[PDB]
Amino acid sequence: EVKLVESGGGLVKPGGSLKLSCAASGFTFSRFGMHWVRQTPEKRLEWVAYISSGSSTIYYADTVKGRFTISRDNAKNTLYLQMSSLRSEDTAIYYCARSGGIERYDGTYYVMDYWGQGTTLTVSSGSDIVLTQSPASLTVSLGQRATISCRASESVDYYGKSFMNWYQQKPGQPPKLLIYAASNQGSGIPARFSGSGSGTDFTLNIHPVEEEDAATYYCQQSKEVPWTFGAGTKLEIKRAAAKGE
Repeated sequence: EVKLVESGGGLVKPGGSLKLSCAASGFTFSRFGMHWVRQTPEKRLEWVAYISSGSSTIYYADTVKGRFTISRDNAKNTLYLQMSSLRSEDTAIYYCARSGGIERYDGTYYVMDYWGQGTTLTVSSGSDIVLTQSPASLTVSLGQRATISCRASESVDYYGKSFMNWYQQKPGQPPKLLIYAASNQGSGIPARFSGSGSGTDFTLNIHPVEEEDAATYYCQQSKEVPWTFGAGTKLEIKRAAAKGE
């Protein structure tokens, strides 16, 4: 089984610098591209940086360009993120995620599949594709239907395939992939989760809901750099009245 362990976070002063590390195990690290993604105290997910297996292709988010540097050491199975000129907007939990390919009859589809537990950073005193997700929260009775919607600012279709993915996150855990390519079931993901849509409009349906489905749900597009996420929907489960004879 694949495992990623991040380290190096802490509380730091504005203007300073820091280096984060991630130790990988359970897979051949040198064959895979890798990402860093952060999550703010308000629970917004923001992609930060990507590095290819041979350190030859590298991408950064606009808000971190010039201040952050991603690197890797394939012999020691470790990924790094160095940060300088730190400011308030950088306070977040930082996660490392693997870029894993799902082989299919029409191509290999790359998605953020396994994520680590994260490491926390706190800074002390002193034409992207936008995804519009709704509702902000909802409460559903056991066995009934949850429905969540996404509108993208431009099409996420690329010759008949839609690059829309859905994630589930429970408190204390990283996000988990549920649905890829708009409507394809992840491995081992139960049939009660289903996704649909195309072009700019997408939906996630959960039915019949179960007690363990209380969580926050996020859409994400992987058609163009930067990878972007919707704002998140918090689902709660309502107790139903007991039935008599």
